[PDB]
Amino acid sequence: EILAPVRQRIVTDLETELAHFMMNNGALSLGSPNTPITKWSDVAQTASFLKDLGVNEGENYAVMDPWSAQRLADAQTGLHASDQLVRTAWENAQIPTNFGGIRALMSNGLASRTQGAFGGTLTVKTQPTVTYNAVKDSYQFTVTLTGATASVTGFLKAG
Amino acid sequence: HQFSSLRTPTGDISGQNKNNLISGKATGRVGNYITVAVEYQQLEEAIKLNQLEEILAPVRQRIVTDLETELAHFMMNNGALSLGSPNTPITKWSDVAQTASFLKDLGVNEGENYAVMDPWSAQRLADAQTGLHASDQLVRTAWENAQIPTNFGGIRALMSNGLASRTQGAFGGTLTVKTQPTVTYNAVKDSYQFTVTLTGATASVTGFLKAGDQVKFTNTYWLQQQTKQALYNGATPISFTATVTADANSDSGGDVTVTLSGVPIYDTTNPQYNSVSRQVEAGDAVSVVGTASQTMKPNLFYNKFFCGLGSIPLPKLH
Amino acid sequence: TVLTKGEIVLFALRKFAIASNASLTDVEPQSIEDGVNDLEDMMSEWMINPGDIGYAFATGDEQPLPDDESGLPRKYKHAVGYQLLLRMLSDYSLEPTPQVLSNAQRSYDALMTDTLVVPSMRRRGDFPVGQGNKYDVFTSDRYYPGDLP
Amino acid sequence: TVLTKGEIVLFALRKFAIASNASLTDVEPQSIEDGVNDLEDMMSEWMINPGDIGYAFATGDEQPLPDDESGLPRKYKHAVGYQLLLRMLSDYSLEPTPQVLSNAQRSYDALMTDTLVVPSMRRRGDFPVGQGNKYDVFTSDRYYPGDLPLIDGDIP
Amino acid sequence: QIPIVGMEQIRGLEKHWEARNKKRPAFLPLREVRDKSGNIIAGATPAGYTQ
Amino acid sequence: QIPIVGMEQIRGLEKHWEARNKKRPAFLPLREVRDKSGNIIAGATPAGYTQ
Amino acid sequence: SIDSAVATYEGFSIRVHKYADGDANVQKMRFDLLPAYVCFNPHMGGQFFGNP
Amino acid sequence: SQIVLKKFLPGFMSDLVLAKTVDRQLLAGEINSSTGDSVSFKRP
Repeated sequence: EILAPVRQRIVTDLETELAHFMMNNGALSLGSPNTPITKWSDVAQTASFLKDLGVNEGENYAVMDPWSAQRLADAQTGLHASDQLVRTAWENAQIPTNFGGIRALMSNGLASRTQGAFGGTLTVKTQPTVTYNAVKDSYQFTVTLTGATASVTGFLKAG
Repeated sequence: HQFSSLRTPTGDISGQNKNNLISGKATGRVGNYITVAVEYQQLEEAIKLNQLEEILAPVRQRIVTDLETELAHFMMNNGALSLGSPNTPITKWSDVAQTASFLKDLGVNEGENYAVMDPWSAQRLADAQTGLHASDQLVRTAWENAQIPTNFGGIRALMSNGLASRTQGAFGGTLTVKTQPTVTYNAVKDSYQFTVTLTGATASVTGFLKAGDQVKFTNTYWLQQQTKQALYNGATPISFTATVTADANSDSGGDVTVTLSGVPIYDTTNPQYNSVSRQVEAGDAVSVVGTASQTMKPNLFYNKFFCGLGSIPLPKLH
Repeated sequence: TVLTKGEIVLFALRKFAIASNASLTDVEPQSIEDGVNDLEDMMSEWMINPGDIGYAFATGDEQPLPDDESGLPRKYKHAVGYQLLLRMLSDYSLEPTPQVLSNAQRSYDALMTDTLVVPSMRRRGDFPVGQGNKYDVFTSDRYYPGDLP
Repeated sequence: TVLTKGEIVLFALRKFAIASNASLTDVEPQSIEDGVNDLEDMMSEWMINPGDIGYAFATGDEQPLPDDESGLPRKYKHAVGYQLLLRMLSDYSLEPTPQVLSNAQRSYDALMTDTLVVPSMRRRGDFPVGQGNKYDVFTSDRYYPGDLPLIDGDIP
Repeated sequence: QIPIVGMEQIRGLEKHWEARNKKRPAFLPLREVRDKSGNIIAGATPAGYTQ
Repeated sequence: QIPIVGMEQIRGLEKHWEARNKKRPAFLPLREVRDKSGNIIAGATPAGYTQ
Repeated sequence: SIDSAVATYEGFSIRVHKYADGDANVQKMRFDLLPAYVCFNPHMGGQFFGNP
Repeated sequence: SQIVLKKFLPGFMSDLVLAKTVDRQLLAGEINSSTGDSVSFKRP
């Protein structure tokens, strides 16, 4: 009885930590965080950006919430000429593998983060050192900000 | 069972605690007999009662219909989940797909999912289906036979006219909780029901909350059972909801005590069994879904392992 | 008709005629509190050999009073009174009569019969349950479970 | 709630007619000192046959006092007092009545009931354990351990 | 066969006799039979057994 | 079979009886049965055995 | 000197152990896993949301 | 309330898409007893 729900706990914890690491170390950003994903362009913009940067050797992937997939399947149900696509979206509400040129995926277990209170017209105070000799081992650098709120703990959260 | 994990750089767990086997059980019970009995004199059987088998044919279907009706009553009484408001019927495609999306979002994995509606809702769904743009066969079927496919929005949809009906029961006022309930897992692991008292109701109304009424807790949110993250429907997090079990009455001062099915477990000593983002403190605002005295025939959606049915075989007499 | 702790002491005194309603000579109030203390300690020791019979103890830092509710049913009154009388006769330098002894024995036996409990022996737990019980439907069917907890 | 050493001696002198309200007698300090000393010696003796019942002995420097707390539970006082009375009645050259003897015996048996413990005869150690316990995997012992403690590996 | 005893003889000692077949006690405790005056009239053995 | 004894007869000597099958004692100690007046009414043998 | 076994679940190896420390008749088990992480280039990933 | 069945009632479970998509071939059996607690790759 113990064996069945313990491996699942281990795997779930591992993947939650993996997702946290991925969104803590990722750099690129797109769109306004408040607005959800509703239309076809919201997915294709990622593929367009990735192709624009120049990354080719590999494979690209986008992961989204189950509720977001309904909003794309519902949009797909309104198509005009593809019988198979309309039929599949109407019956099983399943989006195709290649959505906008990128591999779309569905995941219900996905980490969530808190923004953290901030305020003031921020600006950089001291010029940082971004020479390649300094950041050739990590691609990380430290910057100092000014013009912030007087004294607030948790000004900037992780992510 | 459910468990919790630990994080240490090297594996030293000497001074920490360990997961115990807190076991909960679900109990089912028997009901009342369903009896149909007739009688007649010997003279009538001798000179008047002919074609007796054809006369007595429909007793079995009467029995089965009564069983099905009371089963539907039980199913609608013991449910906990809720989507939408009774003031609006099903008209669009998303109104059915939302159930499948919600069931997937919670984390239901085993079994098959079902959705049952009344014939008028099926007619409206077929009418919406006839307006498609590409599928000629599907549109022709919906136009001629006024039917819908077996799968619909990722969930199996069925149309039945045997569903029962319920009534809301008058209510009013900004309902708020009065006393903090007990929702520790060790206390509720046996029945999955909890009792709360409200405040701010009407002066004195009989049947303030009737059976099957649903209560929504605004400022507390559902929680995905496995990874323990809150549920978001885009930009609006989903709120915890329950169902009234038995009829309740309101006395002077607007105080009413009700028993609900489905529980907001938030245990601070056993975090493994949490199912809700935060506890329900005193003064939390609630609301009741529906209208003051509306009556309607409820639609139902569930999983395979939600409710169970059994027919005990009875023995002979002497 | 609640039963007070002081009524049992009065009953014990009257039964052997140390003091009664028409005695013309009553005991000092110190003897009453001595009897109450003796009754309390007798119940404290009765918590061991006989079962608990619902006696009310002066929990806390206070002390018993003769007007405090005992909590016992009326059916135990004669038994408790006779036992206390047998306990405290020697205080007054006396000696019980055989009839009093027989009455006390009868009441004590009645109390024992009323409070009797008989345990039932369960099986060891390595006993094989018969093949005619369909022992592959639930656990603890291949062999008996034994005593629980 | 507190059972002092002076309560037991007074209880004995009250259950007998030496000094009580009923007998109209004022108590004498010599009797108190003698009773307290005899009780202390008796409770020292009781370490062997009856057992340890939570008595609080005085330290070597000071002397026992009647008002000092004793530590005995409330459910032992009749047994203790009756035993002390039986051990002390000879001081005044008096003969106990049969009823007092019966009460003392009953209280002593009630005390002995509470502290009873019945040992269990553990297996010898050379007794084999069958294959039904799967001694190759389930339990590392092919024979019963007897007196050996569980292995530490740092203590051999 | 079942042993037969008196109520005053086994009261307070039932748990030892209840588990005499599972545990391995070195002995079994039981009291003697006393009359109304406190004198011992019978031994600590059980009165008898059923047939 | 289990021997039957009284509480006051074996108190303080249980360790000798619990280990009568592992060690090899030359004898076993046990007390006599005494009434409330201190007179001996029965020998030092056990009262009886279970059937 | 501790009973051990390996359980596999979609390509992940889990080590399970059993020991009987404590004289309170308390059997104890533990499951372990040790992962490793690395970020190659931050400029090939990130977050994305919708826009109005 | 005493008789119990043997089939555990089904529970909840999440889904796995993150682990299957990340790169798990370059770093595989590379942190052994000889390398230490970290290994490093090269850059173009």
